[PDB]
Amino acid sequence: SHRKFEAPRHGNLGFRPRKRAARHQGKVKSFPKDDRTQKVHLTAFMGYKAGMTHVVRDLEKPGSKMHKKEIVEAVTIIECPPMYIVGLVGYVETAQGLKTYKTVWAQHLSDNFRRRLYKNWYKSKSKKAFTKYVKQYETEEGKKSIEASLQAIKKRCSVVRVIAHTQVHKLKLTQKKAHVLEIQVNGGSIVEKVNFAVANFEKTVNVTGVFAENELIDVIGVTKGKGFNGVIKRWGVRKLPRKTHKGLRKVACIGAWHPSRVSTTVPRAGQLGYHHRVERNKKIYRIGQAQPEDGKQISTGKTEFDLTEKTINPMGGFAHYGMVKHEFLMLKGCVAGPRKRALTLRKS
Amino acid sequence: MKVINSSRKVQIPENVTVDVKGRSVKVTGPRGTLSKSFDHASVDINLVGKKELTVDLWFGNRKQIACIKTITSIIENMITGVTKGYEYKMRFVYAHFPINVAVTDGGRVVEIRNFFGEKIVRRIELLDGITCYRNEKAKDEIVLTGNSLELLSQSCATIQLRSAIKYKDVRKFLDGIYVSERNVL
Amino acid sequence: MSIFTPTNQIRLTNVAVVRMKRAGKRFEIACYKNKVVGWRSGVEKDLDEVLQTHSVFVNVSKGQVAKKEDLISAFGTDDQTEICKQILTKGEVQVSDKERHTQLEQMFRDIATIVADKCVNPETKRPYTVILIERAMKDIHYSVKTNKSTKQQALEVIKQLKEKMKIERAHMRLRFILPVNEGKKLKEKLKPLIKVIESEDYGQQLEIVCLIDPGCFREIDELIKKETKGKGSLEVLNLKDVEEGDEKFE
Amino acid sequence: SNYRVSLGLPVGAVMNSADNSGAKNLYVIAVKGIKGRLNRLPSAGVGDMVMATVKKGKPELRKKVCTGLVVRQRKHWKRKDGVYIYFEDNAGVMCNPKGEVKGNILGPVAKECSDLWPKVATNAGTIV
Amino acid sequence: GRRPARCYRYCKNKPYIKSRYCRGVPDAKIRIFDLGRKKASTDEFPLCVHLISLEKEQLSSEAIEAGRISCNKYISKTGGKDSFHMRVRVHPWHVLRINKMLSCAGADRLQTGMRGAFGKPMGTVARVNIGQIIFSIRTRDNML
RNA sequence: AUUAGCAGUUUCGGGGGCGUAAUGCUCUCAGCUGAUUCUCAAACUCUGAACAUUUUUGGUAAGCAGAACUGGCGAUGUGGGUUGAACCAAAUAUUGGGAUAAGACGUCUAACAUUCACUAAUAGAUACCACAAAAGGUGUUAGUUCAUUAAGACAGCAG
RNA sequence: CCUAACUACUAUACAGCGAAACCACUGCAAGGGGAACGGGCCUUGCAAAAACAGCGGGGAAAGAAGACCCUGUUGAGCUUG
RNA sequence: CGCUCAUAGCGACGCUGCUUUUUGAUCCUUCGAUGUCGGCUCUUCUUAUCAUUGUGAAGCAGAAUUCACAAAGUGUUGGAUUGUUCACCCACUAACAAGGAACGUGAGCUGGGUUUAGACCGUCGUGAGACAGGUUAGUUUUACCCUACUGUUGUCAGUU
RNA sequence: ACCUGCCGCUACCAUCCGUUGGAUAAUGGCUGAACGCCUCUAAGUCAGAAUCCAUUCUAGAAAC
Repeated sequence: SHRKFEAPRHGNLGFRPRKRAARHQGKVKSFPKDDRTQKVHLTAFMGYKAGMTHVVRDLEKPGSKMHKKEIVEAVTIIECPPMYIVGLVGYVETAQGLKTYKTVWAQHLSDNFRRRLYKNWYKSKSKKAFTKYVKQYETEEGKKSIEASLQAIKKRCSVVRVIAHTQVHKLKLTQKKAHVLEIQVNGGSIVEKVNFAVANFEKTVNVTGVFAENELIDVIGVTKGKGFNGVIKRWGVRKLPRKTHKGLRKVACIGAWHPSRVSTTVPRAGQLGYHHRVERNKKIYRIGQAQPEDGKQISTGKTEFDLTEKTINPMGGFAHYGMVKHEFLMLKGCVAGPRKRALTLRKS
Repeated sequence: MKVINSSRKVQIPENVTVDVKGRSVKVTGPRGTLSKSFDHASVDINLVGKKELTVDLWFGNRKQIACIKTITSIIENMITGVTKGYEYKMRFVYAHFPINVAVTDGGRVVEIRNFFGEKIVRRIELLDGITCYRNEKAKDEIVLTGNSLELLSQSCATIQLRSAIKYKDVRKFLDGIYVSERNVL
Repeated sequence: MSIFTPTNQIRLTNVAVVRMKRAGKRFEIACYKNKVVGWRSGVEKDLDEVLQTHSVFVNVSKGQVAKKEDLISAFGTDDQTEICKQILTKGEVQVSDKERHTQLEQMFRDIATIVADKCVNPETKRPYTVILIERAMKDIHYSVKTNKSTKQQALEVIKQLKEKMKIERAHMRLRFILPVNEGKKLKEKLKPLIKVIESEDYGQQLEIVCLIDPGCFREIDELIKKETKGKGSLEVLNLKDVEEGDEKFE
Repeated sequence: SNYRVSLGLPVGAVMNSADNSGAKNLYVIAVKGIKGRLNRLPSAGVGDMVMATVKKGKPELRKKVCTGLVVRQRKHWKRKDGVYIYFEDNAGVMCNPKGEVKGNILGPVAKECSDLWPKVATNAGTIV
Repeated sequence: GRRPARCYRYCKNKPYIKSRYCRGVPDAKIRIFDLGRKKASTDEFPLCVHLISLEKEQLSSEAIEAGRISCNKYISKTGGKDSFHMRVRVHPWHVLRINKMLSCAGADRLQTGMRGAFGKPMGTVARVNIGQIIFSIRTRDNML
């Protein structure tokens, strides 16, 4: 007849293609909308999810029942080694959308960034990626073309993005391909954004400058891949009873005789995890210091009222991770992806 | 039937000068400039020297004949606003709760707190030719004043519309800020 | 065993039925749900119209129509539209699928009407709601029959609680006090609603009137003279027992 | 008022009536506040007001649909300060519609239940 | 109750009167016809105000009686009775028929479905034509 | 089949008023009679013509059941009605040219120009045919009739 | 409630071997008309290789000249004045 | 009717429609076979709106309630009995609205019912047997094809 | 077989997170004719819905 008893839908359709994410690390597909009131600053970064721990803090929500009282809050530790800025790229607005305009690079391209261009780096004898480009900086008949390339960007186009990349090699996973992405600069007056671009070539940007303290950031990432999973555990479907013949972990009826095809909205068994997802409003509790490669152990997990000279690292280190020896930031609640996964943090 | 010719005539006072260029009337008075387009009419707005302005319509029937008196009276509104502009008087009626009213003059806005004992603050900007001020003399009254009637009466109507009792019986409560007088000078 | 459409089913209906049992057999016919009290009052309802079918039934749930082997033997005739009139007049109204409802809801309509007529409490007498005697009539364990008349059934339920409890079985009287100006539209509302005596109206002082009212109708009249006026109006007792109520035992 | 505690007393769960008024247990038939969600049983946490009947007690109250407070349960809930807690038995105490315990509560009363209801604090011996 | 008069609206049958052959037909709902003073001399009321029908149909007796009461009541409230005299210039002679079938859920068993379909008389009906007067009022000239 | 009165009888059968009481005078009021009056019928008649459209019975109805004349579909395509067993045009050997038929003529799609009104709704656009009614509108266009006015009209503002 | 984890053999991948049912042609939809529920015709929406694992919406899916129902001047088992 | 008051809300006597969620009516498709009740499950559509949002009316003082509009975006329950749809209660609730999808959904399930053969009882029949009466036990087959859907590789009409 | 139990997987059985702009409808209005007056409406115009469209989110095309 009709649906006898009315229940909410099993699953969101705003996440519906449910396939493996094509971005291995998490794509910022939208950046914060630029206002020319503000000064120049970056608006994204790339961390690596070290592990997770829980902290104790005294709540300052007036009116609540927990107020000026201790609360155990879980926090994930996102380890953020400093990001090299290695180029800049212009985007002109067009009727079909923004388009990549001229792409000014830097001169000392690191051998970790040049590993993204190379899928088989070891077979290549002379790694010739960005070698005819860096010789433009040697002469001045090529260096002149860099400035006429750059004055095209600071006059003709509207979005200034720095092509910035990380240092995976500084934290030991097993990876030397340095994760690269564009961070759009968000400040007034495009001739200041390209200024902030070229005044940061070959120099690193720490996470403490992009992201402030006690602020909400968004975490773009790729979730934990759980493979070909059935429909219950994928959608949420109530199990069929004990007596069923062909199997009880199914959607029972996948449609009426009258559309006469299975809708795209019927829960079907398929891929779980490795889904691109963002998570908005994840408040940073603490940005941890870098630990020095020449000097004593900086007590990163030392807080007030604790006075124990200890790291953010637990005993035996973080499980299925190394130690957090570069800058980190610990934000409340969980984020997408397991340990050892590249996360693209983003200002809200 | 569509009549062959149906005109009107607008009398320009001597201190006012109209600058009309193809259904775009622009008065200029002693107290301020005002302009409005009438590009939604098949009408030849046209002035006779210095004292007259003759809205005309060739072969209009109805919905077109009906519009020449409208756009004559709107030019007359623009004229009267720039000789002696309109000044509306708005009065507070309340049952028990005395309505407080704030006014600055950045955007000349009005802010209406303690309306029915609501704690929401009814900040409302005015249309962009308009100022207002409280009446020290007559109690519980704010007088609006401006250069255009379509701005002044609409600002007053927004004060009046945003000063209603909701979810109750409107025949009894009657707390609001209503337009009392509609003078000119 | 696996026929592709299962067989015939019950003949559920919405149609009233009348009984006549003659010569050993039980004959019914289908009628209307209200138009059989439109037939046994002397009123005509056009004998074509009082039936939902003209062919005489053995069993109206089974939908079984009789035959002239057991009809000339039973009635002394075989013409069905004369059979249906004898079954209509000299029968008793039997009951359809809604019998349990039209009997249980009838015996729960009966206690919700006949028990609640005129009953005031002890201790400077006041009326009250219906659910207090819905407690105190199962508490006296009343079994309700319908064939005794409803006025007699009213006089029967209060006999048992005059025997058991201390309750009054008559009218009462009140002395309404109302001010002159803001009480006349309260006067002419209850003046064609209930009976009055001693209409003593002034200009300087208050309208004082006395009443002829049942015991139970007071709680309306305590509130309706305030919810229309909007001020205070005074309830002063006059008398607690007048006859020609149910004290004549009609 | 108070937070979400872990609900571990569904519909059809008997619990010991810790109340000096006459009951020996309380059978929870529905919880006041649960709405919706096809085929989900209405669960009671601690602090909840349940509609309950007595399956064992004084016979003068035994077939009525009465109101009760869940003052302790052995489904472990974490308070938001991080500490968990779970009691030894599920328990209840009869009240009015408003939440007035008219008797004396015995045993420990969870302090997620002496929060919402004042009179459950003023008849408790141990508030834990 | 009565079947909707959209069934018996249009006259598609041969006319069918109460006679020796249509035996047990029920009576008409319009009982009395001519209303007003009606002992009035014809010099008194000079004004003939009619009501003619613009489409041809079967104006049912139940409809003529309701229109009769609706016409009587408004003038009796307006100027009192004897200020008019209307007849009614249509009589319900054509009788309607109903092949009544049971409203039972198992109705295949009982009713001869379209077997001996010839219906039993219900009501009557008046077969008005286009431009046929149904309500003729004679009254004074002060009631136009 | 059937509505309403007016007249005569009218004294009567019943009510009464009237001479003090009655087959004695008059009024509804019954009834018999006469001249009127409203609606009238397949089984009434003085008279009385010339599947689809039409005539036509049962049915509330049906793309239902049954008839009568004619034309079709079945048997039959083709052009049109977007589509289609029956509708319109028009009948089929194989073709070329011309003019046509129904139907159309912004594009699909072969074929147009000029002209007068109506529609201001997201409406409306090929009969069968793929729906729509009673009742409404100070929407607009055309129209009929009646009334008001330089003895100062309606409307506005005032006494 | 309200599902979760674990295990062997399956299924899945490879080497080896290797069938059957079914099959007009065959495979995307909406509305229309039609034999009154189209994959095909009409007008639209559209539409871009070759394949894998699942799955049960459709193919009015397959198995079966419908055991129910009716006809037949077709039978049979049983009963009986 | 609503104290007065036709039209707040209703509304007789009548009339005009719509709907295909009831049951009829008919027999056009299907009898070399469309698996036929209910439930569970799951998705989508409808608006004839129960709640929620914005509003307007009331016999809307406040509260509570009632009528209507734009509204289908989001909800619309747990249970006892019964195979039940329906029904009727208890309890929660913002609300527990009405519906379609081949009376959605049996190569999705269950098989309670209906509906074969066993059997019992009641009434009918001389009897074999009948019941559209009650009871009890009673095999639920196949996807590996095409499409649709869910995922996964893969070809991209100067190379990477 | 029982007791404890890593890693992992897991559960409102545990934890975190789940936005702001524009145009509208209903309707309330403004200026204002038709129709010397009136009128939210006819030309214009204002606020306004869990609505609509974007924002953010998911995929990324015989597109660049």
